[PDB]
Amino acid sequence: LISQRPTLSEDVLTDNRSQFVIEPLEPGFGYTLGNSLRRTLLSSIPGAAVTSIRIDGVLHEFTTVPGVKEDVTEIILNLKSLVVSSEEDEPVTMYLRKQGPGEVTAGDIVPPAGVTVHNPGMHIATLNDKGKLEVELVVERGRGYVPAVQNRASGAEIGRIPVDSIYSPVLKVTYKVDATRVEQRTDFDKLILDVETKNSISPRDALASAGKTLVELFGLARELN
Amino acid sequence: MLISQRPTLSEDVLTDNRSQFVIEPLEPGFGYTLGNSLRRTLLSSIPGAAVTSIRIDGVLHEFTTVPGVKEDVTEIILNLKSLVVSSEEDEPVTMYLRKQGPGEVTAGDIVPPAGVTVHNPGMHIATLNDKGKLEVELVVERGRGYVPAVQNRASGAEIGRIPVDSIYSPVLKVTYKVDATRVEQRTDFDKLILDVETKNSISPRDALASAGKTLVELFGLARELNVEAEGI
Amino acid sequence: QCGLPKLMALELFKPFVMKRLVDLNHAQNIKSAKRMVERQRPQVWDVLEEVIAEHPVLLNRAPTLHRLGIQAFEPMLVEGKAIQLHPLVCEAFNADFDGDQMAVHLPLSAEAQAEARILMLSSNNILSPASGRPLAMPRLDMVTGLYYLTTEVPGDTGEYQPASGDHPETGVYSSPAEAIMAADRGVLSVRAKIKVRLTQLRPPVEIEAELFGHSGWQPGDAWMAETTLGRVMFNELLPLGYPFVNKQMHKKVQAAIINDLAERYPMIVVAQTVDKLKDAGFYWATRSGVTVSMADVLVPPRKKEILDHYEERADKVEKQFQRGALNHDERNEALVEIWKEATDEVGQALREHYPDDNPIITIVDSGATGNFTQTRTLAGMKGLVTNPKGEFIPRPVKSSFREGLTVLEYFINTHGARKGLADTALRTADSGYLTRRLVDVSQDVIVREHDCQTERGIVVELAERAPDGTLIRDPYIETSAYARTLGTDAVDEAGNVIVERGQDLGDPEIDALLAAGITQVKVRSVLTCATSTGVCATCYGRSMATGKLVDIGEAVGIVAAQSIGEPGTQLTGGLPRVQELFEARVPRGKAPIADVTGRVRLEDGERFYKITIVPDDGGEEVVYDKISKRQRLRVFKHEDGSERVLSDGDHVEVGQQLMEGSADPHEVLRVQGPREVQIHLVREVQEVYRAQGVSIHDKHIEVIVRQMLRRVTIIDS
Amino acid sequence: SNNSVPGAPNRVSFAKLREPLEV
Amino acid sequence: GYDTPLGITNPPIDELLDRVSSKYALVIYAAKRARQINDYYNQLGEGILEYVGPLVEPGLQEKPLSIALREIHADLLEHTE
Amino acid sequence: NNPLSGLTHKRRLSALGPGGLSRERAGLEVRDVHPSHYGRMCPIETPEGPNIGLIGSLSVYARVNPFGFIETPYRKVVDGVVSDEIVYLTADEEDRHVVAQANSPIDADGRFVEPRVLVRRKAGEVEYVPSSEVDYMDVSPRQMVSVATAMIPFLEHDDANRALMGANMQRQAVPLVRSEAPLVGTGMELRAAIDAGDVVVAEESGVIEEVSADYITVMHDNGTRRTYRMRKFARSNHGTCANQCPIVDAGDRVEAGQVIADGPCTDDGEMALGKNLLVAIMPWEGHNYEDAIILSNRLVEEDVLTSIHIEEHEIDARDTKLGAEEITRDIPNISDEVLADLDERGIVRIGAEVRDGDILVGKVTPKGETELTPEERLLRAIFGEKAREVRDTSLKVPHGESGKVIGIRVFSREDEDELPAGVNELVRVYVAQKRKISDGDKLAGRHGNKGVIGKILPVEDMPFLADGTPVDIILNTHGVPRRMNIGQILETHLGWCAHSGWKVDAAKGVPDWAARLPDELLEAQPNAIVSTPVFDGAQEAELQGLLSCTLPNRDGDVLVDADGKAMLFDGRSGEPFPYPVTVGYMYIMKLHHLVDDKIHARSTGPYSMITQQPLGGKAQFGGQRFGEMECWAMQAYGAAYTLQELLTIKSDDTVGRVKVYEAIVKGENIPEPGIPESFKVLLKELQ
Amino acid sequence: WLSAASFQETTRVLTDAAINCRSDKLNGLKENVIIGKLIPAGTGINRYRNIAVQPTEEARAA
RNA sequence: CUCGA
Ligand SMILES: [Zn+2]
Repeated sequence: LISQRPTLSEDVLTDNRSQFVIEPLEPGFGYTLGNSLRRTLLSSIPGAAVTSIRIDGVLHEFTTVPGVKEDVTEIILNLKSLVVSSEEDEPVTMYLRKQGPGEVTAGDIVPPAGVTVHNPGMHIATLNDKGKLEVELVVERGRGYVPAVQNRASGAEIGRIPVDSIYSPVLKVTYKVDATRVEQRTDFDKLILDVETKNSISPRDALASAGKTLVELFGLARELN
Repeated sequence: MLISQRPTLSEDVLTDNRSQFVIEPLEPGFGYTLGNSLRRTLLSSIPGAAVTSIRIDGVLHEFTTVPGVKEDVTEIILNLKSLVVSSEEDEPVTMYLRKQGPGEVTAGDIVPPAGVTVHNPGMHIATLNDKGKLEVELVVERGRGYVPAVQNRASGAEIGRIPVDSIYSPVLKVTYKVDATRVEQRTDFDKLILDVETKNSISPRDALASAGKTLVELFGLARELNVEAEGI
Repeated sequence: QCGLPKLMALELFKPFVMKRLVDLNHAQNIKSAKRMVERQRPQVWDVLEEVIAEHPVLLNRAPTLHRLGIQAFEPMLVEGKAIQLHPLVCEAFNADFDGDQMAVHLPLSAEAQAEARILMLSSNNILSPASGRPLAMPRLDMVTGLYYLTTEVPGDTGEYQPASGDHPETGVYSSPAEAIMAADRGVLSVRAKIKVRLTQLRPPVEIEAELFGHSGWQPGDAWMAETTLGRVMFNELLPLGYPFVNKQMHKKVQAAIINDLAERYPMIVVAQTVDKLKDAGFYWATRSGVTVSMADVLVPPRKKEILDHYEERADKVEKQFQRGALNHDERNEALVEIWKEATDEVGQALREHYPDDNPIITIVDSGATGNFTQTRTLAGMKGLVTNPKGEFIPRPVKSSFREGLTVLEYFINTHGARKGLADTALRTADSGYLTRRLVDVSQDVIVREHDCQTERGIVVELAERAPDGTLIRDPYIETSAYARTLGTDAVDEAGNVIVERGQDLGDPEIDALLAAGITQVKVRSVLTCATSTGVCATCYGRSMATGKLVDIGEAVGIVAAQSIGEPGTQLTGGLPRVQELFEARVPRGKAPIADVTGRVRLEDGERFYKITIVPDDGGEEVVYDKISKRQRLRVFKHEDGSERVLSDGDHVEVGQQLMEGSADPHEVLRVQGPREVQIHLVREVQEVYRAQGVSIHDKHIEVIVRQMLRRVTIIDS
Repeated sequence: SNNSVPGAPNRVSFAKLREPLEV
Repeated sequence: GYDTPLGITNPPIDELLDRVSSKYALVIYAAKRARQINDYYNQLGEGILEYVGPLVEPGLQEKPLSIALREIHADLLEHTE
Repeated sequence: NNPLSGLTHKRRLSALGPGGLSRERAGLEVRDVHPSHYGRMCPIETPEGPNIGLIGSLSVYARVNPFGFIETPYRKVVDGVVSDEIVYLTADEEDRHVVAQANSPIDADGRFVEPRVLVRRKAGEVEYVPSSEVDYMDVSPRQMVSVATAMIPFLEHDDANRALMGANMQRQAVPLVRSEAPLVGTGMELRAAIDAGDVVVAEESGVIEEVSADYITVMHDNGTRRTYRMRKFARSNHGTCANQCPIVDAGDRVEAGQVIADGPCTDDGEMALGKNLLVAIMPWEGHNYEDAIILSNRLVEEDVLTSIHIEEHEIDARDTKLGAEEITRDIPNISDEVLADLDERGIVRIGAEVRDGDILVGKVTPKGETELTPEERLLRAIFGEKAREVRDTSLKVPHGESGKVIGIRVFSREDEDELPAGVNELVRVYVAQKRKISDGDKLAGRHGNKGVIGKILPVEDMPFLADGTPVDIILNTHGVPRRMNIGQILETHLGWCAHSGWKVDAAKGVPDWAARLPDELLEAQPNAIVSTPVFDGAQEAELQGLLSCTLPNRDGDVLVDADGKAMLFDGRSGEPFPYPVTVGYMYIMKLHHLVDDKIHARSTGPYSMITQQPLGGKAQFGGQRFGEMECWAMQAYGAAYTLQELLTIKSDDTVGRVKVYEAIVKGENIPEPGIPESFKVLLKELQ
Repeated sequence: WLSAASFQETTRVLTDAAINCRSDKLNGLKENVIIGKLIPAGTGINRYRNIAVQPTEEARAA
């Protein structure tokens, strides 16, 4: 019973889901490795989201736009589903102008250089003959979840409508292990990590970011006193 | 992402082979993520050496009592299991322990073949009765963690050899808890506390450094996939 | 400790924050410092942490029934807007977490902070001042969690196996750390019986004697034990040097340990030990698999057979009512006893059918929460429900809540449910009214003297003698004998005295008199304390909260009043009986008494009842007149037969109860004296509280009766 | 089906008893 | 023979009840000495006849109640009932 | 609070008032349930405070005759035969007959299956009786309960105590931003929402001509057009958000009496008092200790339990003795930075976010010269600011309020607006806050299972299922078998079966547990909606059978067992939990008992002019009352100085409280308490 | 009479108090609570109240 | 008046 260095090999299921098998691991070790990766994936994977918006005809969330079926609050809730990635890592502005009739989707948004919309078919609003929607969208880049930044804390003036930003690009992470409990000289655990993302990044890119996160973090125990 | 700086490691030395380590401050909630991982890495992934099986002369089909000594069979197995030993050879190594006459046996009264080292020569093993003699053979192997005695059934020859639980791991008991520490204004940041009690084979410092090296390599398997960005 | 919101602390410590904002030069003057706190400038959150440092606060939850309704804590700045309360003080406040609110009060002066730090701190008030038993103990999830790991499971994996064949003994570990590594890999179970060599736990005093005995066990010495790994982990929590306990940790077992820890070990050890029990209990309650599902609600197997047998007997009593052989008032009482016997057979059919692994049984049988009568209503049957009249309905609710009540079954159930909630408001009103009456009558009773020196006391029934021999422990030891102090040396048959006069009756010092054969002690009482205004400390005894002699100046009168008024929420005798006693009313029972000892002259008829007594010495016959509706109490006649129904010729003593009921305490005074009528009032009140599951020490009841007999009337000027 | 009178969503009822009179 | 007292439980409430006759007497002992320490910190810059300073070494920004409670534990004070 | 609370309030029956009875003149007999209340007044829905029994809710099918008595419908039984003929009977009319229970076994023709059936008789007698004796029978099982009581699924499995709290707390639900209809329902939610009057129903059949967030236009068949205007972000009586949203689109044929738009707590026309949450029944590290609740942070990130609240603030400019109060931006000794959110009139502008203490309306009142403090007149001289004869009386945001200004309403006597005599201007400012679920907010279910939020862990900390989906709420197990509310357990089971779906084995016939179930129930799709009518609905035999045939997930694996439990993983360590845990979906409601309102603290502030004691109530910025019982607790401890401190310098000591505040800001010691001003008043009253 | 007038029958106690012209010695818990004195119990009794604290002559250099 | 423990 001696060491064999563990191996990690990737298996793909869809364009935004991949399974990762890591073997061989010590008995009882697979569950804790799968957790530490799931914990880091669901929280500390970099991504971009919309910080604040600005609709011309409105001054706060609690109002309506003429001709559109959804109120500003419901429009913002639909915009919370938007998935976006940015190369700038600095505040940058998206724009959206659409005249009714017809439906405004995420594809109707014109993103600046660096950022891009990953689901152009998401419903945003329904416009009739009298409906006109003109929206600015500030997109920053962070990680995890940050609530809407206050207007007293920011320099944003009255017209700006802050929104909650969900920066995490991973959607669902789980794991299972297969323990080799046959009473013999050789026992080992095989971890099967399952990662699903939101088309912003591929699953192996997310696991790589969690890999560099934990390599950097566990490197604190290696330095002596 | 964003920078997360100032995580430090401090050590408080309780005994020479038991220390407390504090990782402070960690982001919420990384204290629990690398908490159970550091413990299981210490307890199950550090190479060490321990006794695999023993064989007592005069004990064949009984295993109830050894004549000439006060301790019975299982009591001998217990204080033999706690014998701390280190080896430079990966393959199994057989040692012999023999002493006659009334007196006391110790782990220093053992004769160690070249490459192995007994770190607790003063450990009591058995009390020798008047005109008492004790011969016993020990099997030392390298390994990691804790392996039950049942899996060592094949290591023993069909001649009065008994397998024992192998405490390969150099650390004995590790516990961890997570508290809270405020760096600036928010109090959500975690503080991890590790309490490791180890044998005299290595100090708690090197045991933690060994677990850190193996873990950086472990998550290095995932880091090598893309080498993307992430705040330090 | 307690967690209070940051926004609360800023306004609560506002002037102190303004003081430090102007000291550290975050603000120019105190005026702008006020504007900084009102505007909540980011510097105040760093400053506020310095301010609240070791500055205690007072937490309060109304109704403030007893003194533990307000306790002091160390504030800890927490985010959010809710107050974070410790789980162990939940019993003292009677605080559940279903929307409750608490008040916070900040002591300003140095004396006020010191009173909170020493007198009102939650860690310095673990015991109930009313009974002396702990309150900050594992109570709900914690007791279940400890009950989990301290369970011995036979077929559990990793168990011990005797040496047989070629393999030696299986399941003996050299160190508890090895047993931990075994359970980590998955070989050993935390609840499996094994043999472990222990090196940092004192063995039981039974086996410590045979191993060492001459010298106490030493930290480092080894010994073998036949416990489970969890039982070892449990014993690690209690302090080093405490005798190992290999029992299954029921709530009664944990309360007994903590009570012994409060008697022997100091306060700070008890507070830190129960904090360990709290953390450990919650950890293993999380991993005890305690869960409620429809599958875990097991229904009685003979549910149909049992109800059909009693539907048969109910149909026969209904047919015995069709022919007119049973009165209408008797048919209801006949069916009531049929369904009362039916609900007992369904409850017994559930106790044996339910395994001990089922979480619903593990919750009730571990002392966590809930009765088995709740589990019977849960799975078996609701039983006889009460209508707004009071008597039980002649038809029971046969369906269980797992099965589903019918429309009419639910409708008749709401009758008793609504009036049960309705009268609870009136019963609490009369309870709090009696409470504030008891407060004003004993508000000025203070301990002003150390010892009034009066050798007077009273005899306490330490134990009851058995006819065959040996002794039987009296049920009134806890409330009438423990925590007392002696006023007369206890003498057995030998000339040696077991316990000196003036010694606080501890737990072993009661077994010293128990094993000595003596069954009666004369103890100092607050009744006999001859002091001008207050009472002396030696006659009071052990302060139940402090576990030691009461300090001079402690308002024992208000503590006694709260101790009686707090449980008054739950009564039926009952609550009006308690008011009949404390107000010195001519009772409803109006039982007669023997004014003179002598011979009984029973002249009973049917039109009425008249009884005379020939005085045993001189005097003349004393004639009474009583209604035949009462019945005579079985008086302990001189024949030593307690069940001697009072017939003519019995030898009754002076002041002996004749017929059953409640003797007029006004007349008890003018017969036996003030000393005896005080004893009558004490244990008569105690009978009403004992008959409800409430243990109040007789000390507190005696403090009230001392104030009822402080005045005398004037016959001649 | 439950309440197929105004055009509401189709909620499926575990109904063994018919409703003779509507609310 | 106990774990290290953390926070407001230090000094231990058990050892403090030894240098004093009762719970109520320790309150007045600590409070009146805490007022002496507080008057020293507020009359250190002005005036003579300033009250006796802290007998033990104080911690940074330590409350005078905690300083007085430690020197009561350290047997540096007297009393008069 | 919600549409249900309004509908219940309109159907309330109160014994109190003129001509009825006084609260002091009402014994335990007027309040308890009477056998004549069957089908007329609900025996469950009633407050548990001092008004118990005195306030009832009218039963569902009940009605009032022109005499004043309450009639309830019954099915006339001719000759032991159930007839569809229905007649309303009064109370004494009901006593002149005997009626059979609603759940009586009945032949398809109408004859009773058993000769002896459970029958109610005069004076509250329940007994079996021949089938040829039944004169009438009940219409529906829920005939005796109120509308809110009829909305509790599996009500027959809950005791009357927790059932009362369940119906009383359903009226306390808060309208959320978005609303979800419950998976486990009773059918009553539809009619309760429509009859409440907070939705928008089409009067006449037609097609949708134009639909907007502002209004809906319907083109009728005859040719006329009717336009319904939506009530958007309107403040209710209790500060909740009344917001209507259109449902139909452009060109949708809609029948008469159909919901074309629904308001607060409504989803597709049904009462949506809460959300469907994934629940696990297990203790979790003590954070859910006796009735405490642990929540997933997902409910915060996704606004699941986020609600809109609106507060009304008002101030007026009057004519005073020395001039007239004027609303102006010019406020003495205030920077241009605080006044930055104000327009040129001194009013906060629409859309500006305001914290507590921010100025909403800038009003100044002229104060006389003879009313000045000696220090204030010196302070006025040492700053050279003449002509400041006015003081600040502006409308500021109260403590604990924060949100966006959504509307302003100005009324001016100058502009023909009729104000009360002596007023020159009136301004109302509407502030709306977006309240996410917070620690301590009071949640509750439909079975009287209530509790405050004890801890909101991160989504990764939550115990998650086999496929990584974390649970939303962790309910403690200990607070389940005490309360006798097994309905929450049965709702959790049926809640999961609705979430996943089921398929009964059709081969070899219909199984023996699903023989009573309708054919519509044999197959279900994920996220299906179901009804469990009160005293009818799902039985445990069918619920046990549904758990055995739960639909698999997208991967094809069945997460929950036939027992209803599932294997969970500890998100904090990674090791799976040692035993399976009951996991399903439960309908949780956000009650109007939030810490954002219920938190309060006070250093100093206003004092009652007469008694010189601190004010009462949070709105008046008052202090807590250290009552009579609390003083007994101080004396029992022996804490004399704390008691003297509470009753003197911290309360009604006029000079002591000021010198204490000075002693704190100076760093000095706390001075000696004086004489209470309240005791001075007592003496002057005895005189 | 002050401890009684705050308990029950306020008018009945105040009438007999002014007729008998009773003078109340303010030495009681309920009375001192009303007037604001230290209650004569616990830390309020003269044994613990009037107490002088002085440092022992052993003092530090500074 | 209505509700919360
Ligand atoms: Zn005495």
